[PDB]
Amino acid sequence: TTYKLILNGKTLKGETTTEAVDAETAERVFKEYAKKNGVDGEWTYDDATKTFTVTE
Repeated sequence: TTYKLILNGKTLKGETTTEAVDAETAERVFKEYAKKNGVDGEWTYDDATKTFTVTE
């Protein structure tokens, strides 16, 4: 399933997607990506849109 990650902030702004079996797996990938790019913020997940939104 395709999951999306919306990054909103002063550190990095953008959107990336990942293919995973579930949201748990997708979240793992996205957390690794956010950390690698120096992003922290508050995370929200919306199941209806399979989207994670991170505010820095």
